Amino acid sequence: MDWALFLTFLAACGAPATTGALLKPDEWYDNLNKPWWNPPRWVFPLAWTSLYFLMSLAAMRVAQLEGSGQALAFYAAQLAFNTLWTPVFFGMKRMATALAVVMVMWLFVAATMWAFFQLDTWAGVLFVPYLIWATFATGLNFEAMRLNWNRPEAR
Amino acid sequence: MNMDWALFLTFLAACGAPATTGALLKPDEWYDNLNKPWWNPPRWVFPLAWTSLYFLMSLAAMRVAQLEGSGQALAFYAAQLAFNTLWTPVFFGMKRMATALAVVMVMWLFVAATMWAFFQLDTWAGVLFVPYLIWATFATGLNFEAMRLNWNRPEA
Amino acid sequence: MNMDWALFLTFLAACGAPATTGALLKPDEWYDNLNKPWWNPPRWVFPLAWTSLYFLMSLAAMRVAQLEGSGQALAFYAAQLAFNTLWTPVFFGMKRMATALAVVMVMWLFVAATMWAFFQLDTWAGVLFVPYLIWATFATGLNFEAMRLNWNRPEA
Amino acid sequence: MDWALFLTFLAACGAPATTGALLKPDEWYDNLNKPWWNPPRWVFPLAWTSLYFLMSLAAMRVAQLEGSGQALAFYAAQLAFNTLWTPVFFGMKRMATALAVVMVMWLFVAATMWAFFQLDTWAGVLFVPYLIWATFATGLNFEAMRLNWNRPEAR
Ligand SMILES: CCCCCCCC/C=C/CCCCCCCC(=O)OC[C@H](O)CO
Ligand SMILES: CCCCCCCC/C=C/CCCCCCCC(=O)OC[C@H](O)CO
Ligand SMILES: CCCCCCCC/C=C/CCCCCCCC(=O)OC[C@H](O)CO
Ligand SMILES: CCCCCCCC/C=C/CCCCCCCC(=O)OC[C@H](O)CO
Ligand SMILES: CCCCCCCC/C=C/CCCCCCCC(=O)OC[C@H](O)CO
Ligand SMILES: CCCCCCCC/C=C/CCCCCCCC(=O)OC[C@H](O)CO
Ligand SMILES: CCCCCCCC/C=C\CCCCCCCC(=O)OC[C@H](O)CO
Ligand SMILES: CCCCCCCC/C=C\CCCCCCCC(=O)OC[C@H](O)CO
Ligand SMILES: CCCCCCCC/C=C\CCCCCCCC(=O)OC[C@H](O)CO
Ligand SMILES: CCCCCCCC/C=C\CCCCCCCC(=O)OC[C@H](O)CO
Repeated sequence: MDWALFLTFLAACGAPATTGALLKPDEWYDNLNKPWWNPPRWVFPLAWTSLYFLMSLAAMRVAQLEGSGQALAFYAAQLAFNTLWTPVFFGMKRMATALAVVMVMWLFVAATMWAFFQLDTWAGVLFVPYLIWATFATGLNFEAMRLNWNRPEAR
Repeated sequence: MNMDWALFLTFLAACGAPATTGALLKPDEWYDNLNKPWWNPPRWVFPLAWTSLYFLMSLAAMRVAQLEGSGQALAFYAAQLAFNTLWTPVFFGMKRMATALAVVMVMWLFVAATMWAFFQLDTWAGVLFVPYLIWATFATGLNFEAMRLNWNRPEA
Repeated sequence: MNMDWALFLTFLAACGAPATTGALLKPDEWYDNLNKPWWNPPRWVFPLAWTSLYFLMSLAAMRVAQLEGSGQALAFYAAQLAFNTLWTPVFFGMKRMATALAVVMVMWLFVAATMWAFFQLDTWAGVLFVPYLIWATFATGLNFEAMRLNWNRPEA
Repeated sequence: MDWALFLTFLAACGAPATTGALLKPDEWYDNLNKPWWNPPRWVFPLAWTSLYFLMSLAAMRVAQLEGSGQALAFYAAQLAFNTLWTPVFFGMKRMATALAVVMVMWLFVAATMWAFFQLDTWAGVLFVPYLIWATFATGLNFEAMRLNWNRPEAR
């Protein structure tokens, strides 16, 4: 357990965490037609805070191993597109563009998890709930568009 | 040390996230009414600079990712790119100039940290980041001047 | 290592310059209309904190000034005290919040530099500066919140 | 010549240099009754910039010698009161208070110069024009008060 590595990766998640703190959910979001499986509002901040620590802990393990350059490249890509999604969806209200963002993020989270598994099982296991949540996030962006197609922001 | 296209294209794909933040910007009536300093470049200069910096920053990361002990450097690199993606929505989207100044300063320190850690592992990877740190210092100054030369309403 | 009163009284006399900046302040209608954060202390707390910090900072400098190789540390110390004297006229006098934030950040880095250089020469001199760095971090945050929670007119 | 030392001391003079840049001379200042020996406006920014480099160069020499703690203490005191004067005189228009500030500064500049002479002649020589300028500055504050006593700001 490298504390210098871990605190850097967790500080890196201060950028996506900042997007949530400055763009909390708004009536626009609560006026949208949600699917039947939409969870209560408290689920989302708890999930992201859990993932920030898990992904940071996983990256710290990988960053100590030889040949981890590709994995950390995948890790930098997923986190960037992670930071990108919330301002595109909540801030700009561009749902169709946000769907492309979250889908690219999903591919990079899946890539990071696979690359983590090739070097360390536990780092891969820690990313498994991240890929599950990303599938959830992709589904919500798709449903937000498909059940609200009558708005210009959805297309 | 090879030109690694799998590494290079991943870091370059990573720079698609901040590039989209710029691409989704409309010519703003609020931005062009702001009192800018005399050394503020025209708006078209910024996308040209960022595309060059994306490649320099991508090539530098590609070199470092092939060397042993690069974990800390790439950690600084992931943080630098994350806060880079954060600035443009905070400044242009939310119009929070004071918050955007704090973001760009966090970005600057992580750019400086990445460059220092890169120099410890590879001189050329460090050299490639020098124009990134120069532009980041320049970018911080513009956020500072934009705030003090204009009216600022209380942030949300 | 002695209690050196010639050294101690000089550093304490030096802290008379920032202390006068506080002493020459009138209860301001502009300052008390500003939207402050919930953790902003009442106005009377600040002169009490500064007087304690002046003595801690003076005693720490007095210890360092007796040791060999302290030139760099005392250089950081002179810079820290100079920018400390600068902040209060920039914030309260000129009402330049954005400029005052840059000043207090320069002060913070020189406080952090002095504490690091003090630790390299004397542990207790470094320990005495820890509450100074904590207060400086706190002071930076208030300047940041004062700016983003209020209206800011363009600076002169 | 220690470049790390010299650049720190010169950066320290960025605080008093900032007071001048943010509080340039104003019509209030040009309406005051000045003595006959008042120099043109260009003399003052040139003098202070010259003194900033000279005092920084002098302090760097002293900071390399053993037993310089007292001198650098005097140096920190003069620079603090140097930073204090311009906001009290120009900013607050408190001429009487500013006279006490500049007089305390004068005593600390004289003390720094004497302490510099005890350790290194050249550091003392570099401070000699600083003490001359401080005497000039004290005289201007006194004359500003004595030839403008009919204003509340002068008393
Ligand atoms: C929104 C779209 C939804 C699409 C539907 C979901 C698709 C899930 C596929 C995941 C890729 C699985 C990759 C994980 C394979 C890595 C395992 C591996 O080969 O590594 C060796 C072993 O782990 C050494 O420990
Ligand atoms: C290599 C990159 C891989 C990732 C790139 C992925 C790009 C996907 C873009 C989708 C834009 C929106 C198109 C899909 C819109 C479906 C929602 C919808 O239109 O709702 C259906 C209907 O309108 C309601 O009845
Ligand atoms: C409007 C302002 C526009 C201009 C903005 C001002 C630019 C200031 C930034 C300079 C960064 C240069 C950093 C150079 C330091 C790196 C050198 C180095 O440390 O090399 C290490 C060595 O090679 C192996 O350890
Ligand atoms: C509203 C906010 C109020 C609170 C503000 C947040 C406080 C953060 C500052 C911490 C400074 C502590 C610095 C401690 C580091 C010094 C320890 C050290 O380096 O010791 C060296 C060693 O003893 C010999 O080399
Ligand atoms: C506004 C008030 C105006 C008042 C009128 C002006 C008074 C000038 C007195 C200066 C003190 C002189 C102190 C300098 C003496 C230091 C010399 C010394 O003893 O050091 C030994 C020698 O220099 C080893 O090199
Ligand atoms: C240890 C500390 C040593 C330094 C402490 C020094 C304190 C000096 C204070 C002076 C305040 C003003 C008093 C002098 C005012 C003279 C100007 C004046 O009054 O003008 C004369 C007359 O009014 C016009 O005709
Ligand atoms: C603000 C904008 C300022 C920046 C504008 C820059 C424009 C591009 C200029 C020169 C290209 C230099 C590219 C350098 C390529 C280095 C990559 C490389 O050489 O790859 C190493 C590989 O291992 C082989 O051995
Ligand atoms: C915004 C538009 C740009 C973003 C759109 C998404 C772009 C992502 C596509 C490709 C990334 C690079 C893919 C190359 C990774 C393959 C490497 C790999 O999987 O194996 C590693 C090993 O080192 C091999 O030799
Ligand atoms: C924000 C406010 C927080 C700070 C509030 C502090 C209040 C004072 C508390 C304790 C006094 C500690 C004084 C420590 C004295 C150390 C000086 C000393 O011991 O001198 C060394 C000499 O060499 C002998 O050997
Ligand atoms: C704002 C109110 C406060 C400011 C008002 C001005 C205060 C300056 C007075 C005394 C400083 C300390 C004087 C003690 C210096 C004597 C030491 C000395 O000259 O000799 C050095 C040697 O180390 C000895 O043993």
